[PDB]
Amino acid sequence: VKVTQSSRYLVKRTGEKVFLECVQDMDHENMFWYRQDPGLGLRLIYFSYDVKMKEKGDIPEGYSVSREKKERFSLILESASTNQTSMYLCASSSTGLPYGYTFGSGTRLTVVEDLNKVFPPEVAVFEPSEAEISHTQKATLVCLATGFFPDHVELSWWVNGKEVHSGVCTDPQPLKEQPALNDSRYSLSSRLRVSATFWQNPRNHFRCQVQFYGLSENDEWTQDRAKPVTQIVSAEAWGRA
Amino acid sequence: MQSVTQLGSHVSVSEGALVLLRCNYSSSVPPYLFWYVQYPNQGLQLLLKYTSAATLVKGINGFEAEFKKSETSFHLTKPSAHMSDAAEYFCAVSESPFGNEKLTFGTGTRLTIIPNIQNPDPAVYQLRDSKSSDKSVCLFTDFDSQTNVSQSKDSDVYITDKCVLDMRSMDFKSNSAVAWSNKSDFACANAFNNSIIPEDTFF
Repeated sequence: VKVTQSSRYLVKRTGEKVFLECVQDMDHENMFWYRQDPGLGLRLIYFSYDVKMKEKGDIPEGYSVSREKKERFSLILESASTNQTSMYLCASSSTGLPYGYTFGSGTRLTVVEDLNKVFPPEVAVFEPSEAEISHTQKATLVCLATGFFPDHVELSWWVNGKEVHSGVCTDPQPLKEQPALNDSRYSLSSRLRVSATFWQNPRNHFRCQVQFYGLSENDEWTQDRAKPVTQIVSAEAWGRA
Repeated sequence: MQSVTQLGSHVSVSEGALVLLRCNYSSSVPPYLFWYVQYPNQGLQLLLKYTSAATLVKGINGFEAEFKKSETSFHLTKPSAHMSDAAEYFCAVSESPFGNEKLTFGTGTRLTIIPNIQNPDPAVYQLRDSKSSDKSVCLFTDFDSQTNVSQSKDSDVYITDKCVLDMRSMDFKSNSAVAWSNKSDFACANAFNNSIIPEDTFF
């Protein structure tokens, strides 16, 4: 009982023809493609009620659709613009089973009009203020991830190689490093707070983990910098005394 | 023919206060309604489904919703909001009792939950960059939820919005914002300026 989309993010160029896949292991007859945009909820592009079948949803314009096999539903953007910049979401269901919709996990698509603009983040960690340690007997580390485009990052924290949820806050949206340029690079901060006892034990390891998503193996690149592929940039600090 | 509307794209309430998320529908046929939740980093998950079984429908995570045919409505409530309730919520309608056939979704409501900060001591702290190099961030932290944090005025100085972190080791929440630059005149005793409480510790 799962639905999996081929990609989790992609970057693509204005005008390019685009292909997302969606597969399900439940033998479901019904498959649906939506997009989700802020303020507009989920809107149905195309659905399919059997193998070889399709039907237009509410916003079919610009999109195409293929149900070749029962288990799979391809969505094709004819010519990429930044009106198709969005989050895409596949779902399936059965006709007789009473269970409703199972959703995939989505694929984020961003369409840019030039591919030499995509950068990974670099990631610095800033150790607490002693002033804070003194006043509060708590300690806050800050992680910056900077110089990334497009806005595709997943920031995590690890304490002694074990992901931590408690004591974390990451900005829900990023600020623009150059907020005039149409497609400026982005920056995003995050905070990890622990007790000063914890910060002040030299055995403890703290790692800011950042996974970024840019270019696949396939994409052409003959620029001077490292091909800005999907990757994990981390940063590191130890306990102090 | 079916449609759905969610009046209110953004709702902010206090921790422990009443949560109410609206949904209204039109349907030429018998309708079936659903609520979905989308937590910051996860996918869409079912909260509750109205099936013709009964009028008040209970769901997951403390939520409930009454189906009012006379009104045109299926509003989502929870009496006491919890921080963990922050997310986007989506209402949807179908012609199938099970939601097996095509769902029509609304425009969503993002729910933001405001922390009750019990014992505030707002301050501004300077943190050093790592590997013994000196670039500078400022952390404005521990402030009351009344305090908002305006954008910069200087372009090449960066200020994030406030953010809430929840230490459950110690049953302790705290708000913070970050300001940084590389400019020579940047210092943490003047990076924030904007409805910022007079009793801040600055060292």
